[PDB]
Amino acid sequence: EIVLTQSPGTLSLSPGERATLSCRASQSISGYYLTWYQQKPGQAPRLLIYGASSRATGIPDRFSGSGSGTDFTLTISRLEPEDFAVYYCQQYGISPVITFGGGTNVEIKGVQLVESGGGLVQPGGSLRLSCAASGFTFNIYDMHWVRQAPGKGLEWVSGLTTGGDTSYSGSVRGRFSISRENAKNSLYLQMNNLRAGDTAAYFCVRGVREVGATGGDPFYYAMAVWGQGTTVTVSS
Amino acid sequence: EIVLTQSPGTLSLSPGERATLSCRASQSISGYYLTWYQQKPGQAPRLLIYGASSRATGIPDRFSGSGSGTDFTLTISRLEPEDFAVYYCQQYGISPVITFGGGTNVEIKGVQLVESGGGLVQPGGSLRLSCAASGFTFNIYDMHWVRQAPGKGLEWVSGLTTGGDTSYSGSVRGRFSISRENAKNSLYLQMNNLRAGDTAAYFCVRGVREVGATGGDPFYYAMAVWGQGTTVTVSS
Amino acid sequence: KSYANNKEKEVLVLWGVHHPPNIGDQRALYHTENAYVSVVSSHYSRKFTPEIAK
Amino acid sequence: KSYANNKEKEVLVLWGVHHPPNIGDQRALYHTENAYVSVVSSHYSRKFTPEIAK
Repeated sequence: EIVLTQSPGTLSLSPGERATLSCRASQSISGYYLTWYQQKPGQAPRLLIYGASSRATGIPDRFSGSGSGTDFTLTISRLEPEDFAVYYCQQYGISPVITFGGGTNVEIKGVQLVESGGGLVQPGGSLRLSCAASGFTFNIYDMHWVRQAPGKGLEWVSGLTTGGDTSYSGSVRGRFSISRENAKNSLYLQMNNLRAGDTAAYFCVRGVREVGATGGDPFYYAMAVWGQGTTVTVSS
Repeated sequence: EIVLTQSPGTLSLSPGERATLSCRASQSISGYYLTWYQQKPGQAPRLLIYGASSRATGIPDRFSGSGSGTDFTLTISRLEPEDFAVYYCQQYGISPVITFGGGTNVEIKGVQLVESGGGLVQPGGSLRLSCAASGFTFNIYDMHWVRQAPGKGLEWVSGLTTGGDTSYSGSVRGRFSISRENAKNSLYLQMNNLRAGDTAAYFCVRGVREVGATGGDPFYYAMAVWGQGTTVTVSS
Repeated sequence: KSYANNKEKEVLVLWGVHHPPNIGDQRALYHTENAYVSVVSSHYSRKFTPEIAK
Repeated sequence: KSYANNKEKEVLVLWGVHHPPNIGDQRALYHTENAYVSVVSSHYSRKFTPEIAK
């Protein structure tokens, strides 16, 4: 899937101000295809906007976007110091590959998952992570493992639909391997042949309602919810 | 069927001008009931407008009409020397009788049929014409034989639906006789007791899609297409 | 429109429901894209609402 | 879409008609509250116009 380009990766602005942010790609890419996040450093990400117009749950009205085709855009009606944060641009490839913008810092001038096993290995080594679920049906949703270097653009390591169509990146594939358990309400990621590119903080992510189930859950083609992530490192 | 009256049978006007022409009848006669033609002398007629508003295929936008009931009207938005022509007013009687206006000359100031047998006979004599078809299904359409004296009002000699309901004029009936062949893709008109009223140029005409067939042909209650016609004469 | 028997014998009745192959007929003839017929009796009754099916 | 036989043997065909349990699926997926399907043959033909039924 396509390379994106955010605009700008950081900005510095005053209270009582709008903020226009443009995430645009190589190709023209159809518009209920992106979603938009924030994150405070130390906090996990939070969901804001989807499909270039429409708005998530538990919300004000101020963040609002537009654009189509090659150039998608999220704009902001008012700026506040509680928004001091990095905002992201995450899109579902038709090649079933999430792709990521490189984060956009707003500087303001004057239910759950749980991860398991983050830490150190030797480079060229081998280690596993797990995640585990709480208070939902891990049956339904298409899951994603994700990475992030500190104060860097994200990268999408892997994800899998609940019927087995895997998707990795061509670089990361083969060195990682996943496996899912719905009767367990838990997930696994066995990993080998690990170098400094893997020195980063990872996240387990619940995505997409596949087609059909009972619930008061609708779906988007956004994420459902994140986890808190954990650090992983090679060293010697 | 009713006597019509065009308004005017000739006119002389300048370029970059409208032209209002009113064809009105004895009775009030319901409005998807007329169609409107042109003709260059030497050329066969061409189809322009139908039902007092709506427009034919292969067209500009300039000729446009209105009116209803007793008084039907075709108007013109712009005049041009390529329009130098006689325009006609042809209506399908509920008594299944086409009736004709007397032609209206615009003077500008500074697939196919084929006829067969036109020519001379002696008056009080006897002669036949044929027509023949090319590149369609002579099955479907209701056909019409038509006449025209030179620089005169037309007259509708005869026509026949594909299920056998004939229609002639009360003067012309009995002296003419028609017969149709769809397996042949051809038409016949045997004619007897011929006087100088028949000294005129005639036309074979394909009209109306009856109800039902496959095709990319719609229908109007206008003509479909004309033929090139041919001269017929009595003399001694 | 309607009818009931005066002949006092039994009756056998037929009718049809038009499906054009193209719309230009439908607008030209009948001037509604909507179809709704209701053929009605005491015992039997039924309605008909077709479209164009090529 | 359509098909007719070239194999010259007889054929057996199956299909389905979706009834969501909630509307947010219906608007999200298909973007019409209107349902209208028409599965058509010469002998057999039938249409389908459902809603949500919880």
